[PDB]
Order: sequence, then C-alpha cells, then structure tokens
Amino acid sequence: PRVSSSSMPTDFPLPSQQKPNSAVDYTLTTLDAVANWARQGSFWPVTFGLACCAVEMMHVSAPRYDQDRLGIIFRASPRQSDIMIVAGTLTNKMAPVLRQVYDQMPEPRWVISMGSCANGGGYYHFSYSVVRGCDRIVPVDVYVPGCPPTSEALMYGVFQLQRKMRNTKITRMWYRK
Amino acid sequence: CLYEGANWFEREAYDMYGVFFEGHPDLRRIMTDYGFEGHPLRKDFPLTGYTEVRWD
Amino acid sequence: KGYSVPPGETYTAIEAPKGEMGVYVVSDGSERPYKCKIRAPGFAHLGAFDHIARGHFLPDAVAIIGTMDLVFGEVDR
Amino acid sequence: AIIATAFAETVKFSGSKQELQKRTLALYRQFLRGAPTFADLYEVQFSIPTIRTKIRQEFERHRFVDDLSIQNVLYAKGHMEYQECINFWKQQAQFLKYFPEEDDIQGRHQPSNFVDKFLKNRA
Amino acid sequence: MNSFENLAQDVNITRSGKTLIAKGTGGRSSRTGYTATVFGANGFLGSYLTAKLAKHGTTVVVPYREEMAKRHLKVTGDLGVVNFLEMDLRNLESIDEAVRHSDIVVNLIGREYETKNFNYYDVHVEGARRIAEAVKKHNIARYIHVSAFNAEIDSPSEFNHTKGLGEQVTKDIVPWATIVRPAPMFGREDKWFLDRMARSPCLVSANKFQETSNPVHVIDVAAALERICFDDSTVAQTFELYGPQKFTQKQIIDMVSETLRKEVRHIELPKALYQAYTKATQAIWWPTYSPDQVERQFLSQKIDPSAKTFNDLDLTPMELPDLMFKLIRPYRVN
Amino acid sequence: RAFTINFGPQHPAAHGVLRLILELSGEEIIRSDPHVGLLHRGTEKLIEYKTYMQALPYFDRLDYVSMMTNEQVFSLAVEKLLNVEVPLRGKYIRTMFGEITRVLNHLMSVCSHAMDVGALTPFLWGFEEREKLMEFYERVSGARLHAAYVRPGGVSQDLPAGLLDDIYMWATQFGDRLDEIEELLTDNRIWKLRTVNIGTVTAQDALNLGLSGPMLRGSGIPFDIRKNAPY
Amino acid sequence: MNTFIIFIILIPIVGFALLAVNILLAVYKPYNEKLGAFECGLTSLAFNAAFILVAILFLPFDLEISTLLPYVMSIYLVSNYGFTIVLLFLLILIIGFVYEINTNALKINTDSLIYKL
Amino acid sequence: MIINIVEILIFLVCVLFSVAYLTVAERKTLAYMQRRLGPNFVGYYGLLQAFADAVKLLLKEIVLPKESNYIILVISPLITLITALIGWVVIPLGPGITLGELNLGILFSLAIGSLGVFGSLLSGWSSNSKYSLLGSIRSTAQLISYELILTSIFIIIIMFVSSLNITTIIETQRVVWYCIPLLPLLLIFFIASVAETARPPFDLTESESELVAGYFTEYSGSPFVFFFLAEYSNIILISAFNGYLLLGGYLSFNYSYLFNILFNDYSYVSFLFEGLINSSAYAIKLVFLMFSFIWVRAAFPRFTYDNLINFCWIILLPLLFGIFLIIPSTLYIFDSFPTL
Amino acid sequence: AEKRIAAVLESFDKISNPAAITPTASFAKDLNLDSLDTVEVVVAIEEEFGIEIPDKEADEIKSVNQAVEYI
Ligand SMILES: NC(=O)C1=CN([C@@H]2O[C@H](COP(=O)(O)OP(=O)(O)OC[C@H]3O[C@@H](n4cnc5c(N)ncnc54)[C@H](OP(=O)(O)O)[C@@H]3O)[C@@H](O)[C@H]2O)C=CC1
Ligand code: SF4
Repeated sequence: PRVSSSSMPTDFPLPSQQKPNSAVDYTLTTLDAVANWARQGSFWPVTFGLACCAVEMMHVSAPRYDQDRLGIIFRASPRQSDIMIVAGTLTNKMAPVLRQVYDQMPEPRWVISMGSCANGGGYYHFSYSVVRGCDRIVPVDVYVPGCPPTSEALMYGVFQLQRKMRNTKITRMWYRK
Repeated sequence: CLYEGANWFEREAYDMYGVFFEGHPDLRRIMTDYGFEGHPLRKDFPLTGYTEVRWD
Repeated sequence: KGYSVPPGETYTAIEAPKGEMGVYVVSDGSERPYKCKIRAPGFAHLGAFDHIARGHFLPDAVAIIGTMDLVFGEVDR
Repeated sequence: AIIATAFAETVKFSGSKQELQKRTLALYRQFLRGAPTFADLYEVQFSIPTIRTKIRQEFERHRFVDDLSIQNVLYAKGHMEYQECINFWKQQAQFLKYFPEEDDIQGRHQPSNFVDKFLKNRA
Repeated sequence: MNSFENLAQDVNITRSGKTLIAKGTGGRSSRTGYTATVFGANGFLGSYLTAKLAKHGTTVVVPYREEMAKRHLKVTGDLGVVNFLEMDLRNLESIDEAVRHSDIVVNLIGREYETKNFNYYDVHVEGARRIAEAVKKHNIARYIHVSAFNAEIDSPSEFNHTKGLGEQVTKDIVPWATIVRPAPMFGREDKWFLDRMARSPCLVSANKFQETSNPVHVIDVAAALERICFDDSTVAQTFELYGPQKFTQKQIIDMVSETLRKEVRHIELPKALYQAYTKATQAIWWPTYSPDQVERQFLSQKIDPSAKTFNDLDLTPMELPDLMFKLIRPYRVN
Repeated sequence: RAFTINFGPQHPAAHGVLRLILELSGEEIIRSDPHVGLLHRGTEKLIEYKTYMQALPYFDRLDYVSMMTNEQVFSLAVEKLLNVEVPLRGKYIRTMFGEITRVLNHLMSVCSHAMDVGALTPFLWGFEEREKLMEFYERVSGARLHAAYVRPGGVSQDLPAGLLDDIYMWATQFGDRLDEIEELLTDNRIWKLRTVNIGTVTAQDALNLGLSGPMLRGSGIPFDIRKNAPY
Repeated sequence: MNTFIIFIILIPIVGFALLAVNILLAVYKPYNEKLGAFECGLTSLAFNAAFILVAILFLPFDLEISTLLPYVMSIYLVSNYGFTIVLLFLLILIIGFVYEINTNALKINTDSLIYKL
Repeated sequence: MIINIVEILIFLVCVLFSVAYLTVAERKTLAYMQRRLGPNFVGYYGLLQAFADAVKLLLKEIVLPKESNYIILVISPLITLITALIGWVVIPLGPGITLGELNLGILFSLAIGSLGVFGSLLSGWSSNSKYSLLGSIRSTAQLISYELILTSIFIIIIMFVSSLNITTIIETQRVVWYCIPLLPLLLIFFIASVAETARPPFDLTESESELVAGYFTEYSGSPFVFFFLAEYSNIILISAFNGYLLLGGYLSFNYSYLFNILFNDYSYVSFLFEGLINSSAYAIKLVFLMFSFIWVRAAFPRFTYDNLINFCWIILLPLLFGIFLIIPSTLYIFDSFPTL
Repeated sequence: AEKRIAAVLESFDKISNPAAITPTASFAKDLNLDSLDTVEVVVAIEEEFGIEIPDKEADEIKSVNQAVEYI
C-alpha cells in the first residue's frame, strides 16, 4: 500500500545518554521518578536463606543496622516480594526449588546474589553436588562478594540495587517505542 | 534393633559408600540428590562428580 | 606441603553448644587426611525428631524444632 | 520410635535366586501399576505406554546378571528408586533424567562412522 | 561427554577468512569460536534462538532496548558468552557497534502493529535497510533475515507489503543474505496464537475463522535457524518453514477447546465494525489486535512453489495436535 | 488415611533447608519424615583433597553459629594425632573464646526459638549482644563469623592490646541483658503453654537415640564433656 | 441522599477504583511456572469433631445472646417481672452450657515393665 | 448536597490517612521497643513510608493461580475492605456528629462486624494452596468464637443504657465512664478485641511460623493492599467500639467553666473549639488503644488453636454468663432499671 | 465378556498369530510371552477392568482360561 518512504533520524540518542527536553519528557520523567521512588522505598525480599550468609542477613535486620528503617520487610511468600536474595550454598538438590520460588514472584522482580557460595560456588566450587553459582539458575542483578559479606556489604549491595532501580526508564522507555 | 539412633547413621553410610545394612527398616539415600548415581566417598569417585545442572 | 601427621586414627568429641560434637579423622602419615567424618549433634537430634514429635500438634512440631536447635550446616556436611 | 515410611521394605538379601525372582517380578508389577501415577505426578509430556516401555527397558538391562549378590543389590536399588518415585520425593527435573530420548533432536550432526567422528576430533 | 551437535567439523573458515577452532567437548564451558548478533533477541523467537546459540558457547551479542526485558538471556551462556549492547534503529552508530565483530547476523525485528514512532514501513523496510547496510559495510560473513509467510509486495496487508519490500531491499543490499519465511509460530507464551485462544474473553473473527495456514512450532523454527547459521550452503537461498499439515482457525479453536475441557467463545462480526473497533483500541498504550491483523484475517497461507523447506535442513517439524496438552497445560482448571 | 504436607524448604521455622514431610490425621502428627541434603556440599569428600591447615575452614562453616568450637574440635583431633601440647595462654584463650562462642550460639538458638513460637522481641535484644561479641571476634581474627582463628597447635594470633578490658566491660552488663529476656520468657504463662510437656524425651530413650547436650541433660542425666573429659 | 447513603455508595467505588488502577498499570505475564500454587517452593482430608462442633454450637449460643436484645431494650417496661423471666431463661441456657463443659465437647505408654522370671 | 459531600470527603480522608499512618506508627513503636529505629528514611522521618508501600503494591502484577476461582480470589478482599470501612459510618466524634445518626447504631455495628468473617472463609477456598485452607478454617473458628464475647459485652453495656443510639450511650457516661464499674469487662474486651482482629499473641490465623504467611499466601498487589487496609481499619474501628462502649467516647472533662470564661455567646469559634475538644478526647482514646495493640504485639508469644478455643469457650464465656446474671440482679436490688 | 480379554491380549507385540488366542491358551507355552510380558498382560487386563488383583493369585495366573475364571 501507501507509505513508501521514511524520515527516521540517524543520531537519536540512546536511552543511557537521553536527557528530558520537552514537556512530555518532563512529565514522563516525573511519573518514572514516582514509580522508582516507590520501588526503592518498599524493598521486600523473600528471605530464601540457605546457610552461613543467612546469619549476616539476619544481622542486617538486627538493631545496629535496622534494614526496616530503609523500608525492607522480609516477607515469607514469594507472591508478596520484589527481591530474592540468594544467601547460601546452592546444592543440586535445591536448584529446582530455587527456580520454582523465583518463577512464582510477580513482576517486576530482582535477584541479589549474596556470598561466595551463591556468586560462584565458593569454597565448594569443586563439589559434586553444588551449583557453581546461582546465575546458572536465575538471572542476577547484583553480586555481593564475601564469605560471609558483612552486613554493611549487603546493605551496600542493596544500595546498588536501588541505584539501578532509580535509573530505570519505565514510561520513558515506552515513549521511545 | 538395638540402638534406635543408628537408623540415620546407617542410611548415611549406605549413601556415601554403598554399604548395605541387612535388616534396616528404611534404607535409602539421605544426603545425595534424588536419583544420584554413585557413592561419593569412594576413593574412585572423582572430586567433582560426573554431572552438573543448569537451567535450560 | 603442610606438616605430616603420624598415621593412626582418633575420635575426639567436645561439648559443643548444641551437644556432643566429634570428628573421626583417619591419618595415613601424609599431609592430607585420609578420612574425616564429622559427628554433628543436629544429625542425631533430627533423627530422633520422628520419635519425639509423634502425637503432637503442628505448632508443637515448630516448638520441638526450636528446642532441638538445628543449624543444618551440621545436619548435612 | 522412628517408623518406616510409605512403601518401605526392610533390606533382605535373598539366599536363593528363585525367591529373588519372585520379588523382582513383584517390583516390576508395582512399577507398571504406578506408571499412571508417575504420569500425573510429574506432568510429563509423553504417554503412559512410553513410561511402561522405559520401565521394561530398565528391567531388561540386567536380564543376564548371574551372581546372586549383584542381583540382590540391583533389586534393592530398584526398590529404593520405586519408593522415591511413588512418594513424589523426586521432582520433575530428576525424574526426566530417566527419559533422555523424548527430548527433541539436539542437532544436525551426531557422528556414526570414522570420518564424521574424525572431523569433530571424537574419532 | 557433550558434543557440538550444531557443528559439522572442528576447524571452520568463515566466508570472511576467519579461522574458527572449536575448543572443548561442546558444553557450557566450551566455545564454538563463532560470534553472532541476534537482532530482536529478547522476543518470542529470539529467546529460543539465543538459548540454542549460547548453549554451545558461541558468543552472542544481543542488541536490546529495555534493560529489564533482556535479563533472562544472561542465564543461557557461560561467563562472557552473552553480551548486551544498547541499540536503537535511529542511531546508526549503535547498529554498527552491534554488528561489527560478528561472523553471523540474524535480525528478527518485526512488529505486528504500528506505533507512534515506528509504522510498518519504518520497522520493516528502513530498519532492514539500515541493518543490511551495516552488514554490507562490515562485510559480515552470514546475514539471515527473517520475514513473514505470505510476504508479497503488492499485498492488501501493510504487514505483508512492508515485509516483501524489506525482503527486496535486503536482497538488493546484501546479495548473499538468507531469507526465511516462517508460518504462524506457536509454543509456550506465543503471540496472537494458542495463549490468546486459551485466555481470551472472546475471539472475534471477520471471516468465519476460515483461514488456513500450516502452524509450526517455535522450537523447530529456532533449530532450523541455527542449522542455517552454521552451514554455508544456504547462502542466498529462500526458506519457507511451515508445519506438516494445514489447519483452519476454527479447527485449531476446536482442538484447543477439546484439550482445554472448556469451550472457547467465538463471535463473528462484520469486517467494517471490527476494523473500527481495532482502530479505536489502537489508542491505548499496550499492544492490541491490529486493524491490519484483521485485514490479514482474509489471507490464507501461500507457499512458494520454489523454496527450500525443513527437508533441506534434514529436519522434521513436530505436530501441533501432539504438543497441544504440553503447550496450554496451565488453563485446563479440571 | 494420612494427609501429607511439605513443611519447608521455604519456611522461616524450617530455617530454609528443612523439607519436613509430615503426615497428619487431622491435627496430630502420625509419622514425620525429615528430608535433608538440600545443604549437602560434600565437605567430607573435599577435606581429603586438602592439607590439614587448608581443611580447617571447612569446620567454621559446619555449625555456622559456633565457629570456634568447631575449629576447636578439629584442632583437638589433629593435636591428639600430632602428640603436641598447646601452651597455657593458648589453652586459656581457647576456653574464653569457646564460651564466647557458646554465648553467641545460645543467643541465636534461644532467640530463634522464641521467634518461632511468636516472641519476636528477644530476637532483637539478643542480636544486639550478638553484635557486641562479634566485635570481639572481628578484633582477634578479622572476620565476624568465620574466624579460622583456632588452629591445630593453638590460635593464629595473640590477642590485641585492649581486648580483655572490653570483654570485662561487656561482662559487667550481660547479666542484666539476660535478666530482661528472662523477664519476658521464664514466667510468661503463654511461654509455658507452648513449652511445658512438649517434646518429652525419657532418659533411656535419650541415651538410645544418641542425643547429647541439653537434649540429654534435660532428661535428668548429668553428663557434660567439659566435666567428664576435661579438655 | 443523606451522608449515610452517599458514604455507603462511595466506599465500593473507591475499592473498584483501586482495583482498576492495579489492572491498568501493572504488567500481566502469566506462565505455567508462575501460576503454580506456592507450597514452600515445590509442587505437591480427615478432620476432628471439635472443628465441626465449634461452628455448630456457635449458632445456638449466638441465638441465645441475641435473644437478650429485646430484654435490654425493654428492661424498665418489664420491671421486676421480666427480670425474673430472663433469669429463668438464662439459667436454662446455662444448664446446656454445663452439659457442654462436662462432656468436654470442644477438646481435641505408662504400663510397667514386668518380666516372667 | 454540597455540605454532605464535603463532610464525607473530610471524614473519609481522615479515616483512610489514619489507617495509612497506623502502619507506620506500628513499625516505629515496635522498633523503639526493640531498641531500633524503624522507618525514618522514606519521606522526612519516615512519614511517607505507607504511601511508598501503597504505590509499590498498586504497581505489582496480579497472579491468579491455576486451580483458583479468580473472581472469588479478587472479590473476597474487596468485600472485607468494604465492610471494614462501612463500619465507620456510625462512629461519632461529638454529640450527633457522625455520618450516620441511626437509632440502631449498635445493631449496625454488630451486623457489619459479623460480616467480617467472610474474607477468611472465602480466601482459603479461592487460593487453593492448602496452607491457605488450614489457615482459613482455623481463622473462621477463632473469629466466630470471639465475636460471641464481643456481642456479649455489647449486651452487658446496653443493660445500663437501654438504647441502640451510639451518641446516647456516650452521653450517659458523663456521670462516669463505664470502664470504672466494669473494669474486668474492659480487660476481656481488650483480650477479645485482640483475638477478633487476629493480632498477636492470637495471630494463629496468619502466623508465619506455623503456616508460611497465612490465608494471604497467594495475594499479591491490590488484593494484598485490601487485606492489609481492612485489617488496620478494623483495628481502629474495634478500638472505636471499645472507646464508646467503655471509655466514654468523646467525653473528656466538664469544660463549661472554661468556655464561660473564654466566650460570652455562641459563635463559630466556640463551636469549633468544642468540636476540637470532643474530637481530641476521642482520638486520644483511640491512640492509647492502638498503642496497646502494638504493645501486646511486642510483648507476648502466640497461642495455639486449641489454647485460644479453650480460652474463649471455657474461661471467658462462663464469666460472661455469670455477669449476665449479676448485672440485672444489681439493677433490681437498687431499683435502677434504666429508662428508654 | 471374555472377548474383551481377547482384545486386550491381542494388541501386544512378540506374537504373529492373533487368532491363536484360544480360551485356554497359555502365554509361556503358546504365546511365547516372557515373564515380564506375563506381568504386562496381567496388568493390562486388571487395568482394563479396573479391578485390583492381589500379589499371590496374580502370580498364579498363567493362561487365558485362568484370566476368565478369575475375571
Ligand atoms: N510470531 C509469528 O507468528 C510470526 C512472526 N514473524 C516474525 O518473527 C519475528 C519475531 O517473531 P516474534 O519474536 O514473535 O516477534 P516479537 O515481537 O516476539 O519480538 C520481535 C522483536 O522485534 C523487536 N522490535 C520490534 N520493533 C522494533 C524496533 N522498532 N526497534 C527495535 N526492536 C524492535 C522487539 O524488541 P522490543 O521487545 O524491544 O519491542 C522484539 O524483540 C518478527 O520478525 C516477526 O515478524 C513472522 C511470521 C510469523
Ligand atoms: S559464601 Fe561463605 S559464608 Fe556465605 S553461605 Fe557460602 S560458605 Fe557460608
């Protein structure tokens, strides 16, 4: 049929270098700012604690660091959670269960891999029943190194995840479509 | 039949090595994955096993 | 290389906070142990769970697990 | 006490081959009977006849083993497997290990003679 | 031990003079030596193709638009196998960066509706032209261009018209490209097919659900694409990937109802009324049935007489009746 | 006909790795089948490929709240094989830190227990004391949890210069910190409703089942390796 | 159209509005693994009489309690007469409550070891 | 019409925001009882925390499990929220100062309360997760059992007033609050309001440790928002029932002398000042009650199902029937049957 | 009714004579069915009719006539 030529530009900036220069761009920036602000302000993980890393994960919630003061509530059901924290050695016996709990989280969902064991198989990397890193099983957004990561390192990893949320384009991305 | 506590230890010995315990009421794997082939603590079993898993 | 341990074997147990913890190490005269089995008190406790918890209610099973004080690094090594 | 679980059989090494074949055929019958239960539990794509075919192949593999002790061990392991399947202890991932053929074609090149094996350094 | 099922041999020579030596048995930690750019990799077919490519450790460069949509692709390859590149069709340098280092370029970029920024022409002809210009300028060894079945220049449908024009411009720019035309693809979480039939409030047809096409499994299309990627004898050929047997839309809906133990609601409407409805709903921001989709609801599949098929790739498509239960299992209710 | 439920793995009381298959006739547990090995790592297979010095950290990570007592059991085994003697100061340090480790482990066990029954506050109060002691761990060994401090032959490093005073300063107030938990728990009638005559074990069955520690001393038998086999 | 009826109408509208906002803004990507029911992470009925009995005995006791509404709304008008009548009513019901208590209706190895020498 | 609209918006906004901030107040108070801080980062001093959680949950996908009745699963939280909010239409903040001035106000409160077990009864059937079913049956049992105690205390109070208008019940308490002659009845209403709301120690209904999460295991997004909102709104509303049955509602002290000093005639200033005094009295009573809910949550371990059923049906209910006998007896002895 | 037995038994491999199913035909003697084959046909029968058959008598079935006397 009818449309036979194109006028699309040739140097349209990529999202990572795009700045909001128009009324609709500022509107969408504000809406994205609200949504990302909510996502960082209500940071709900699923606890999925497996080994010695779960102890530093509890000490995050202890009085001295008080994850709750930032808006972090650990919620038992995966249905009510945003973030999965893989804190511990992932065995071959546990891999299907982990993938199942990851699948049952509603979108949007993020995963943080805490500890050497979850990052790369760690001190049991050459064992016959250990998955050499949870990113064989679920996609991972932030890797927290340590064995076990101190509570401050885990909180720093949380801040990194929130920084990633804060730079996410939601409606601006739709506008680019 | 003599010591109740020996139940789990004998299931572990079988799982790790393959040693059978005659008269054990419920002898099955206790540690290894379901459907694991091989008895890991045998000197001829390689360190890293023969198989690994991933998401397909 | 490491120090070489005289050949032999030993079972040595201590009063760990969770009960009796012991190790059965087999030495072959070399720098690497020939065999090391750890006796974890949680293993025996969780074994006794089915005898202890029969005839109780589900919340009582929760309380029982609490009093056994299991860590599960001990249970499976 | 710690009581046995569902479909648990105490370990007993048969002193005679015939008394072992009785148990072996019983176990085979149990597996054939449980096939539909396995098909429901593990949400398999394939058919119940294929489950039963797989079971028959598994039992076939040791049809010529002679020494009695090895037969005893094989029977004990077969029963342990049956108890594992029927109690839903196993998951779908480990269950489908038994079934490598029903997955799709892995690729265009599965070498059969020396030249194709040699080209892939597998000769 | 694993095996490089996609490779015929160990040492390979690209058309561009690169020597590729596969290392390893063929598993996750192995490397085929090939590098491939998959445009539209985060889509329905791109995901399967990327999984098959990175399974054997060929480096996959994935140009993406939204960061959160591509995350599942990282799981499919070892460390450093799956690489992500920010890309946009209106940024030429971005396309150049995506194709620069590859031995294989396949593009699956196609959209079944129009947007405020990309109409059918902008997404199918100028987009393909830019990708093919990057390919020709960098002299990429293999370029695979996926179009749709029934792609004809003078079609009634803007989709098929722009698809045919895209094929023509691709052939003009890169004479050695391979053109694939798959039939309607089904499979897990497909688009405007089985999953729509399984959870729609009502399926509304303007042509009595009479249209015929040979539906093909998405896994099979991806496997055929992989085979085309790794054999150099498919250069400058056209492929018509389609399923074994011909179905009518009503037949598929009847099969879905029988497998679902639930009756699928069908309502037949006049073509003008359904056009106006679709044109109206095109005003919301989430994808919805197109006007041109209902225009295509009057076109039955037409298979080119002279076109290579699944047989030339030594492949046998699976049957849609066989997968039904596997493909729609979560809605049976029972 | 029994009803079968999968208690755990994803369950706070289960501690994340306890797939506890129970069979219920209504409310009552008829048979229980704990399934383990979700955390089987192959520690014992891996130790055979490690020097003794290299194999020591495998024990920190066994009971990952009682690190130094684990290091201590392995050290006593290896020293008994080696026929060597730990110096006096080293022995005293290992005793002090064995009891700091006991205090940490009991804080975790008691507070996790009370959190399982529903008493959420002792969790936090006792976790502040845990933080205070993990300061001492970090000061002598450099790691909060997995110290790798107690080694066959003694301890890796001598104590830092200002540690005894700080331990004593903490010890002057731990007594009150205990009294407060006891105020919430010891006499509360709901606590006694959840704990009295629950999980009863006889002396003879305690011995028969292989139980040790508090699980055995609760049944009336005075057995304590610290008093019986003075180490 | 007083405040009462308008408020009563307004509340469900607010509920429906929040629901519609959720439906409009949230993504919706169902797939088989997500649709599975959650039981601690992996796929997988007799009851006791007291379960039945709490529910069933709720209804008579509820009726007893709600039978005193006419009394407390007419206490003065019925004077010392109605007073006595409602005492008798209450005692008759208390008898049934005693029966319930004594029958233990809602509630849900000690042998010696003898050797034949 | 306009005035009606403005009154309803003012009241509705105050109630919704009070529920929203009760969650933050709970987190902060528990935090300080646990030597920690609680939310102090999302908004100044953590004052926007509740709206942050809200917005997030409204942007969350809704998951409808395969075996579930999706209509019931989505509508059950909606009806429980509606009834929880409808219950507020009769609560007065001053003499006659309410959205609904019903002569059957008490009966309305009890009825809309009795409509509160349907969320629990329906979600277990809707979720189909087994944990949800066990939680649902046990909850339905517990809630109806303690609703009996609440209704019985309602009746005992009406024995003193002989009216089902809430304002009248409050006005009769200028002489004395009913929590003075009936202190034991006030203790039981708290113990039962805790249980009827399903709060700790009596949180058996949705206890994470016995059953992961609870009946809500499967509720994501706005349905979870609805259960959450209904639960905290019901907390405040049953604290309101306690307030006007036993704590004298909006009565604080006799400010007649003070007003005669300050003012010399009726004016909008004086009407506003009186309104603020009454509302402040009633709101401070509500605040003490909500604080007590949070306090009890901080202090005690949970009950078991058997324990709480035994409590309600063997310790509380006999005492309440005994009081049924002893209150009219005391009225008869002293010739003080209340008039209509 | 026995014809249903014959139908179930007929549709099995390893036999090249469908008509050889006489009402008293032994599997191991006529049909040349294996031990495993015998268990297979027994389970096929008991499944077709839906009846569960205990271990002992199920072992003691060896022929079609025995199937019908127990059917
Ligand atoms: N599915 C079918 O039934 C048939 C499909 N086809 C063709 O198959 C190919 C893919 O099928 P499918 O995977 O189902 O399509 P999908 O929509 O699932 O994926 C298509 C890809 O196109 C990308 N895309 C679309 N427009 C643009 C754009 N303007 N700029 C950048 N990227 C863009 C999308 O990326 P984003 O996610 O960023 O939008 C998406 O990755 C398409 O070419 C389609 O025409 C042909 C015949 C049948
Ligand atoms: S990474 Fe280290 S500390 Fe963390 S779970 Fe693994 S072994 Fe324990």
